[PDB]
Amino acid sequence: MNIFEMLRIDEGLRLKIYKDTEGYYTIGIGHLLTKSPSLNAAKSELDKAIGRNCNGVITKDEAEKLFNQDVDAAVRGILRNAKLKPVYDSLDAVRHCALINMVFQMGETGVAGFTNSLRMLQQKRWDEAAVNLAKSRWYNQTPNRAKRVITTFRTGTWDAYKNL
Ligand SMILES: [Cl-]
Ligand SMILES: [Cl-]
Ligand SMILES: [K+]
Ligand code: NA
Repeated sequence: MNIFEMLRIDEGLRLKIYKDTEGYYTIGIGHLLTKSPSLNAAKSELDKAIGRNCNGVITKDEAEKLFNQDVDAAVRGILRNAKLKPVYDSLDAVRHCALINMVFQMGETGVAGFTNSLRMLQQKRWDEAAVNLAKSRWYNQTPNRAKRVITTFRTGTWDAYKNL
């Protein structure tokens, strides 16, 4: 397991524009295109991202290219965020992946709003952090995925993903 395998499980792979769990146009391996309700706006974003006129459809290689960009950018962003970098630096490489997963799903601002959970993680109060992470819109709206991420933070193992 690694971050790519983890997020591939959590996000799936679809080569045609689809709506994510929030109803937003997405493609590939959880590549959010736009929050606009306009399919045409989403198609435009897609073409801009790929560099060709895609008409809503991409190849696996193109999906993987966007996915690597999105992970790379998630990590670079964590490291530039004063609210996230200290907790990230305090963690082991498996728990890094849990934090990158959250940022991938909800964006930096959203994760930086988990102030109390992040403190408990920094403190290595793992069971307490796990309880606190679950007190969230995130856990209510995507409980199975949140449980996997939270187990990863709680245990520092891949137990929630090894078997999928
Ligand atoms: Cl709640
Ligand atoms: Cl879920
Ligand atoms: K295709
Ligand atoms: Na998805």
